[PDB]
Amino acid sequence: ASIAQARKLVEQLKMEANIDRIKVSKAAADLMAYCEAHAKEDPLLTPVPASENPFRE
Amino acid sequence: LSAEDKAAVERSKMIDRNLREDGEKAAREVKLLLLGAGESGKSTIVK
Amino acid sequence: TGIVETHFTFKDLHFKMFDVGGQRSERKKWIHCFEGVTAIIFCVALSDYDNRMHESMKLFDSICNNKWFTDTSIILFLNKKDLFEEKIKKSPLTISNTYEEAAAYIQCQFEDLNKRKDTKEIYTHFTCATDTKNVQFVFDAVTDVIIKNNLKDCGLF
Amino acid sequence: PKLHIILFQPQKNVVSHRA
Amino acid sequence: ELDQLRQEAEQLKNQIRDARKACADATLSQITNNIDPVGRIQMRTRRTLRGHLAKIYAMHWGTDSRLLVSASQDGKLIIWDSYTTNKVHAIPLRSSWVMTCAYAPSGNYVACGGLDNICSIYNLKTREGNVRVSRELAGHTGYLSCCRFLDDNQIVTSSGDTTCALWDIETGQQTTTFTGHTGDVMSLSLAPDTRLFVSGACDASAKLWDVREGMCRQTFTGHESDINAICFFPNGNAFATGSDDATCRLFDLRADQELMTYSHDNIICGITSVSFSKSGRLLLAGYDDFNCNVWDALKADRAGVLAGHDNRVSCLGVTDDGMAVATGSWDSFLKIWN
Repeated sequence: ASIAQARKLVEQLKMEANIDRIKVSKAAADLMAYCEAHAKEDPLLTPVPASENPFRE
Repeated sequence: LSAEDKAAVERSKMIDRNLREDGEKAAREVKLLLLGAGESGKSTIVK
Repeated sequence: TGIVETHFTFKDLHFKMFDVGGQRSERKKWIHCFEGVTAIIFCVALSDYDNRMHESMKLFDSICNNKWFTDTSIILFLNKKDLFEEKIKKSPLTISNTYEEAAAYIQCQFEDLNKRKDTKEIYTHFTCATDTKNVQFVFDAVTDVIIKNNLKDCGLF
Repeated sequence: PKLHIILFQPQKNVVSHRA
Repeated sequence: ELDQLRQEAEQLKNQIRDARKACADATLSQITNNIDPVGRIQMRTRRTLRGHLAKIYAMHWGTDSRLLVSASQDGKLIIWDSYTTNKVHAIPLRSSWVMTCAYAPSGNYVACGGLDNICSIYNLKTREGNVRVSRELAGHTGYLSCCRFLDDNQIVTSSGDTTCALWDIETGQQTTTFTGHTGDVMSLSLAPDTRLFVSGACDASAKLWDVREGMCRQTFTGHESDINAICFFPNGNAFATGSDDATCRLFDLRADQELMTYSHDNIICGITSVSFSKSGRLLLAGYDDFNCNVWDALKADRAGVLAGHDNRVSCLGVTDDGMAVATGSWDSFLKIWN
C-alpha cells in the first residue's frame, strides 16, 4: 500500500529529471516574434472594415 | 428574406412557444434538497 | 452512482426530492448549483449521541453560514428518538435526566446556531419510525415558506 | 388604527404572516 | 525505512528545483521592453440572446464560427445561429444538472455532462427528424467537470475524482486512464496537434499528458490556491491558468518555468474562464464580479475592460477565425462582442 505508492512516486519523479531543456530567453524571444509575425490576421486588435464584418447589422 | 428565412422564423417561433410552456409548467415544482450525516436514518426518512 | 431524485405529489402539489449525500467529492466546488432550492431538509441521529453529535453539529453549523444559503429555510428532522428514550438511562444526556429535558437541550443547542434569525427560520420536528403526519408537516412548512418569500419580494414584508 | 399603533403603542409594532 | 524513500524524493525534488533555477536566463519583463503596445481597446456589444431561463454553465463555438451550443440548469440544450438570432435545435435532457458542453468538430454530435456522473452523446442529423440519444458512458466515481472531442469516435473526460479518461464511443468501455492527481480535476484543454492535452486540478498543479503512452510528462507549481480553467496558446508551446488567487499565469514547455503573472490590487475575485485569441496578443479572463478583462500578453499593464453583464461570468469562448468573443453569464443571456 504505502510502499507501493511511494515506489510509484519515486519512479515518476526519477523519470521527470531526464528531460532536455533549452534557454528561457530563447523562448521569450520566440513568443515576442510569433505575435509580431502574425498580427495581420487578428480582427480584435484593430477594427475591421464594415463591409467585411458579419456582425454589421 | 425568401422562403428559407420565413421557414426558419416559423420554426423558431414554435420552439420558443414550446420552451415558454415547459418553463411555466416547471416553475411550479417545489424542490427540496436533502442533507445530513451518514447512518442518520436518511433512508427511513426518504421511505 | 451520482445524484438520486424522487417524485411525489401531495395535495395537488409537486415535490422534487434531491438526494445528494452519495457524491463523495468536494462539497464546496459544486454546492452553489442548488441556490434557490425552496427548503433544506436536515436529519440528525439522536441514538448516535455517544462524539458523533459534535460532528453532526459542526456539519449543521457549516450549512447555516454558507453564503449561498443566506435566505434559505431549514427543515430539521430529529430521528432515532425511540431508542434515545431508553439510551438516556444507560448513557445520560450529559455525555435533570429525563426525556423532555434532553430533547429541549438538544433542540436549543442546535437552534441557537443561526445568526441571521430574521432572514431565515428553522422548522423543527421529532420523527419516529412509523408516522403518517410527516408529509403534512412538510406541506405546512413549505406553504409558509412560499408565502413569506412572495411577501418579501413585493416589499410588503 | 395604524396611526394609533405607530404613535401610542410602539411596543406592539410587529408583523407576522402565520397568524 | 519509508523515511529513506521520503528523503530520496525530497532530494530529487531539490535537484529539479536547482535545475529549474539554473535554466533561467532573463525575464520577459526585461526582454519585452521598448516595444510597440497594442493600445487602449474599446469594444461594444453586438448581439443578445434571450432563450434560456436559468443559469448557464458552459458554451462552445462551432467549427464554422456561426453555430453555438449552450447548456443551462434546465433540461434544454439550445443550438443558436449567431448571425441571425434563430433557434436551430432544442434538446430535452434526462437530468437538469449540467456542468459541461462540447461541440463535435465535424458538427454531427454534441456532448453533455454534469452531477449525474454519466456522459450523454447526442446525434443531430437523423432521418426521423428528432434528436435521438446516441450513447451513454458510465464509470466515473465523481462528477464530470469538462469534456472535449477528438474525432467522431473518441472523447476525453475530466472527472470529480482524481482521474481523467479516454472513451471509445462505439464500445462504451474505456480505453486508457490517466491517474496522477490528488484532488478534483476541474478543467482540460486539447492541443491543436491532439498529441497532448493539459489538465488542471485543485491541488495547485497542472499536468502534461501524452495520449498514447498514457503517462505524465511535467508538473508545474506556483499557484497558492485551486485553479479553475486552462487553455492552450495557439503556437502549442504554452498555456494559461486561472485560479482563486485572482492571478493568471502563462507557462512554457521547453523552459519548464513560469514566465509572467497578471495581477493588480483592484481585482480580488477569482477567475472562472480563460481563453486566448488568434495571434496570441490578447488574453480574455472572466472574473466573478460581473466583468471581463483583456490582458496585454507581453506587458504588465492592463488593456481595456469589458463590463456589461449583471452577474458572475460563467464561460467565454473565442471563435476559430477570430471574429468575435462569446460570453455567457449566470443571467440567462449570452452576449457576442466584436
